[PDB]
Amino acid sequence: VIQGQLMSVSVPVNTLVVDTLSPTSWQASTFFVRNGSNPEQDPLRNLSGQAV
Amino acid sequence: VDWRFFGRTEPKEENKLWFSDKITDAYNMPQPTFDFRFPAGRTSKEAEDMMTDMCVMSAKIGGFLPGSLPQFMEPGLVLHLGGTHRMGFDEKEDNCCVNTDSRV
Amino acid sequence: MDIKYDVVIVGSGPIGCTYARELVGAGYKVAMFDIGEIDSGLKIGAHKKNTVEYQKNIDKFVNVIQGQLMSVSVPVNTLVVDTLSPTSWQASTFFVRNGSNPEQDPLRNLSGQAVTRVVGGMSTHWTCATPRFDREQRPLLVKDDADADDAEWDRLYTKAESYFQTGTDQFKESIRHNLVLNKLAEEYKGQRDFQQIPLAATRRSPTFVEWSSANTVFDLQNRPNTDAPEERFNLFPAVACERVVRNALNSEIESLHIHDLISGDRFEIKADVYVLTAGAVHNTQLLVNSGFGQLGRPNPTNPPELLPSLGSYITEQSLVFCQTVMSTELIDSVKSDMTIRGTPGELTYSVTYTPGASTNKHPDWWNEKVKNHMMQHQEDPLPIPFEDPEPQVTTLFQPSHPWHTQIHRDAFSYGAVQQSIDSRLIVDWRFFGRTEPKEENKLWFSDKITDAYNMPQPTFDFRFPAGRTSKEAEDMMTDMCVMSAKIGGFLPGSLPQFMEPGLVLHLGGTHRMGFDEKEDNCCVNTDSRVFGFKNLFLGGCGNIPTAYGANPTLTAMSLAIKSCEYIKQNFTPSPFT
Amino acid sequence: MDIKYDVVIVGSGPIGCTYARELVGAGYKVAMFDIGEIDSGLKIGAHKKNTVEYQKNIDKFVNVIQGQLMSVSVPVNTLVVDTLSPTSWQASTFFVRNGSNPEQDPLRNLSGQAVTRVVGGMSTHWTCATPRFDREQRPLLVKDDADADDAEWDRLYTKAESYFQTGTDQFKESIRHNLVLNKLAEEYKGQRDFQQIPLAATRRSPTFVEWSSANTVFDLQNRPNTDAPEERFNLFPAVACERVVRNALNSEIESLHIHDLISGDRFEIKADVYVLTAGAVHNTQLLVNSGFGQLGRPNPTNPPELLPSLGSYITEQSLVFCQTVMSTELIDSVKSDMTIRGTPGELTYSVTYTPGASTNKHPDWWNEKVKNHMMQHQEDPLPIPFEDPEPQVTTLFQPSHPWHTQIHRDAFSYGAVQQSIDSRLIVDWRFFGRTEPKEENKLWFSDKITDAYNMPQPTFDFRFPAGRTSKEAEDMMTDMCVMSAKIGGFLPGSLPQFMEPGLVLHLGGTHRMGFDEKEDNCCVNTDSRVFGFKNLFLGGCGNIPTAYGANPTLTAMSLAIKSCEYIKQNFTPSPFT
Ligand SMILES: *Cc1cc2c(cc1C)nc1c(=O)[nH]c(=O)nc-1n2C[C@H](O)[C@H](O)[C@H](O)COP(=O)(O)OP(=O)(O)OC[C@H]1O[C@@H](n2cnc3c(N)ncnc32)[C@H](O)[C@@H]1O
Ligand SMILES: *Cc1cc2c(cc1C)nc1c(=O)[nH]c(=O)nc-1n2C[C@H](O)[C@H](O)[C@H](O)COP(=O)(O)OP(=O)(O)OC[C@H]1O[C@@H](n2cnc3c(N)ncnc32)[C@H](O)[C@@H]1O
Repeated sequence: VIQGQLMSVSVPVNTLVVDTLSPTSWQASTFFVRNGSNPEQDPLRNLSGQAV
Repeated sequence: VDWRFFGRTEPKEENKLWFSDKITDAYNMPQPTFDFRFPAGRTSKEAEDMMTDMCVMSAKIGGFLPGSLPQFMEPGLVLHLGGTHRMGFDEKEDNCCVNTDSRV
Repeated sequence: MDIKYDVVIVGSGPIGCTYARELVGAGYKVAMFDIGEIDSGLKIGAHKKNTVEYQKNIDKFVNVIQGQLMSVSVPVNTLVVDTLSPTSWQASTFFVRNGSNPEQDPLRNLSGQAVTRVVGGMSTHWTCATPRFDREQRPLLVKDDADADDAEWDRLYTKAESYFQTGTDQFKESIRHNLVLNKLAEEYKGQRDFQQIPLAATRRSPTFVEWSSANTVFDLQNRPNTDAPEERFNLFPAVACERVVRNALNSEIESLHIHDLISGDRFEIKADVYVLTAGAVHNTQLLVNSGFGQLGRPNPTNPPELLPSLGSYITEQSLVFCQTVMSTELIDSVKSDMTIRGTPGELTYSVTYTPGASTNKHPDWWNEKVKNHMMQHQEDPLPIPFEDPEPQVTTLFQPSHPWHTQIHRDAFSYGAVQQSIDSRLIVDWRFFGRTEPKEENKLWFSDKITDAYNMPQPTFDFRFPAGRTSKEAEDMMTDMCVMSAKIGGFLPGSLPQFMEPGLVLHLGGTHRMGFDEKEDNCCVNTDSRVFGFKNLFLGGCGNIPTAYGANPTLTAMSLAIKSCEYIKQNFTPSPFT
Repeated sequence: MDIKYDVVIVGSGPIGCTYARELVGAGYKVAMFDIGEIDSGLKIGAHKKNTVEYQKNIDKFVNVIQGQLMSVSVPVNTLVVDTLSPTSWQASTFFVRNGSNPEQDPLRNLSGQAVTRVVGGMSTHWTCATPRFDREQRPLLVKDDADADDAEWDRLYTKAESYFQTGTDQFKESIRHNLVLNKLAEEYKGQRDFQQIPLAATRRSPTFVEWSSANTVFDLQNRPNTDAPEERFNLFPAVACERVVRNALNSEIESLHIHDLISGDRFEIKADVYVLTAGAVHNTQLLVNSGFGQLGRPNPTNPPELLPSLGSYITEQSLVFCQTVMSTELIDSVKSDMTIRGTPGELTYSVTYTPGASTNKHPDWWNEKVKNHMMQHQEDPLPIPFEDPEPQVTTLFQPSHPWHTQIHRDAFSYGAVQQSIDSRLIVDWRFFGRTEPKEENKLWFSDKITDAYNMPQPTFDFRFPAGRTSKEAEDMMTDMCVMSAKIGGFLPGSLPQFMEPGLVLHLGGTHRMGFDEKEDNCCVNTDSRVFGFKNLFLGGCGNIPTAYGANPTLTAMSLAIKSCEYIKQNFTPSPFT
């Protein structure tokens, strides 16, 4: 219940590597802004656990 | 038994909450961005001394549960943010936003 | 250490040992250098699996494999660790650390790609699958004469198989093997052929297989010796070879610069003939460090003076993997010749079959094993003997399924949360696709960043090519899903998936072969001779210029055999002392 | 093979090699048998970490170790997998499978306990820490004379230290080592003393350390040879020793029954002297299989004829573990003597210091290393050189802190979530607690279930004794949390934790030593002679009867040296034929 109503304030751009996609799948050539990421955010100067 | 220790953070001018002039959140509002580091000196020192204290104290009750070993939580998971619009007596001398009647 | 040799071979894997076997045998004075050390026992460069302990504890050999795989190129790490103590030193950037390569784009890598520096190279740990390539996968050796090209490949393959001790009958008395093979043969009756994976291996007993390696090809002992009093060979382990020195005309190699890693010092070693068999990656690194191709980030504005195709058109295979848990119908079929009376555990319990009956679905050897296990182990609920050897099944590459298949039990991938399931139920599935050679797919070497041996850091610029390569990969994955369902369902934790690029370790095309340097965009001819150079040869998967699905080693060895024939015809062995 | 030996030694670990060094050197005709095979290159029994490749890729050796640790007792798996395809075969019970031991209570186990089957034993992979036990941890060799007991232990330890090549200077010029050492010295000034871990090793160069092994003690080459022409030794690898035969009176050993694993044949070997050095677990196994102690599940109602304490009073240490990330404070102190002009990356950038200046905090050699690193690698944010050797710090066991400590970088434990942090920052902490011998803590061997070598399956019945052992273990965990915080905070993924029981691999007391078989509930005397038996000797950690925290190998070796003194006094070498 708690997790279902804590929305993250500021989530950095995701840079996890996923290299086991099928060759056939659409694949990014950059770590572009997606899934609600905030491109302004320095991931090492964040309160990543902060939520509203 | 759960053990939680909360340490205090020295208020620093460089630690900031700001808002983007380009990126917006799900309500079309200027998106919040943090520029935050636990201050060096007392905050950092107290924070490690606090870890030790928990480790010492909890041992009088039992050993740690596997899976829940002593750790620092992600910054902000505690959800006790303060000082974003702080109170003081005087706007310039106390670097603040409201007086003691919470008036801007 | 001697000053002058007839032949000098860089690297002691199975390709390097092919050269040594031919040239030492023909009376050349041969020196061989390896950067790695004598490792796996008194038989030098032998298979590490050939111990009693590993064949009794097959789950543990994965650790041996992982222990000699060193990642080729590891991007800068950008994982966020934000639960450190405030007191801990933390940098403010994802700086270059821990052997990372800052030249490597993480989205265009072969992150699974790895190297092995030990005497015997990767043949101390490999799976020993040695299939032949059919026409559609192999380079031409003779132009415009399919039949002569066939006869030449057959001749080389026959020789290579003989050096490696390749056979197809080591698993003929395995229940699990024949169970799976027979089922798949039936299911694809009139559509696909199934057989045992050709394995470089010899059975010694029903519980022990002597797996082949570099040692099988050439035993790596110094000569002259008691059993070979007229041969000359020296192996120098822990010697990093750093470059071949070109003459000013680029017509011949003048020496080999080495670095002895025990003593610390460096030498110039002289030979009539120089052979590079340091692997697809390290052959190329040595060549680039020697002035071939182009150092640094590629740029077509300043095209290299030598071997412009070096490090281009690199191929690596797509690999899909899963494991299955044998079906009820298949396990029940193991005892279909048995008459069973009473309950296990009771005094009255009886399991029999009629030996040599026309109506028996299984041979006498199978039924006898099953009967004995069921009688002697009545607590056990499975009809498969505890000591039954693993399955080793393939349906080889064909135009209507252009992928290699392995349906087997690999030493690699052992894991233990799904080890709640009886190992007798488990079968591995590995499908390998082929990859079109494309100019943009490159292996190149940093002009600033060095590896752990002070050499130019390897960097990949690789993506699986759109078109046929990508389509065939998706069709393959589907094919494995369809085929494996015939045997059983997926084992949880080992669900169908693409493996990380390069983890298959079948890299080819880094120094590819062809008839003509310009027209075939290549680095060596069909004698494996570097274009322009009289006395420099390259061996290994790096020569293979085509899109191939099967394991390449045997094909590489065949090419090395042909290269030695050229050497034997064009260079004179020195007089014995 | 051969007929008759003076001395026969079972096991080629460092303890077996101690008996070989003494006895072969004293003129005895010695044969040694090991169930495992030659595994570490041309130097028989050597440390597998002594290759250039592993000292450059220290992260990979963890695999080598894991690859030769076979779990002693694995309980029946009851993990539930319910997401199998309905089509897959599934059993309706958690039946005995995959090598599980059904005798094993999963809650009274040493799950982490494991054994190595290779020539050289566990010394082919061990960490090499060899500290002495003080009085409180060690068995008495002399009654009622603490100064004579001290002198005897000092004499034996000194000889053992010489065979193992023990020293405390191999890491003296590491900045990380001294960074840590000096900080803890300062923090605990006048309470605890800190030093380098005593290590069986010899430094070969700034980057290479020759770790000691069995090979260091005895080279294991067959004698007679060129360098030992009047010595007689034969090593026989891949021979499972199965039984020692007791004579009618239970006063002597008549023979040893072996199983050659290559041929499959079994043999009866005769000698004057029989030495069992097969490890704490397999010594017991072999003895129980030979009619000593009691076969099968324990029952008091029918006590054993011989050696009733065999396999009781077993001890294993508690082990807590974490890793830390160096504090900002300590990192900054590394460069405190530097003056910095200009910006890094420019030709104008200048890092200097003043040699011999009294205000300097660090010696000249330290400042020279920092300066050169900072000048040569200006894009690096850390002042510690890339090639700087790991820390090797300990505060030895004392009454006020009765645990052994290692503050260091171990091969074991290398992960991949947390390799985001520069390795120069990371330090390992391992505290080892002592365990009181209790009769109810047991190693016993199944009368029905067998192992991979068809021997009685080992089973543990072990829990950490209540009282002092438990209290000390928790105080120890606290001690590590308090101490480690002086250096840095915990590394995420490597938080303070107890390790799986038996992972530390320091099992002792399985065939324990004492003066009197009845009064001291023991199996061997102080010459390691089995009571009642003139010519049977046991060597290894199983002899140690005490609660001990420190690494036991040096102590067991000291015991074997004492034991060889008795043998030399009581058996005549056969004449050199
Ligand atoms: C790791 C592996 C490989 C493998 C496999 C399974 C595993 C786990 N399964 C295979 C299979 O079923 N069928 C097959 O055909 N191949 C399979 N492989 C790969 C196979 O082992 C390799 O294709 C083959 O071993 C390559 O042979 P090659 O002789 O060309 O090269 P190598 O084995 O990598 O050894 C090269 C030697 O060179 C030494 N070296 C490297 N650099 C230098 C320098 N600079 N100086 C001196 N020596 C050098 C390396 O030490 C190595 O020994
Ligand atoms: C694995 C390990 C061990 C270790 C360590 C770190 C690791 C990763 N760190 C240590 C340390 O820092 N300090 C220390 O004192 N010890 C440390 N250890 C443990 C140490 O390696 C062992 O205590 C030591 O090696 C034991 O010596 P020992 O000679 O008594 O026993 P062994 O090494 O286990 O060798 C036994 C040999 O006997 C053979 N064998 C077993 N059964 C049979 C039978 N039936 N027949 C014939 N031979 C047999 C085994 O093959 C083995 O070679």
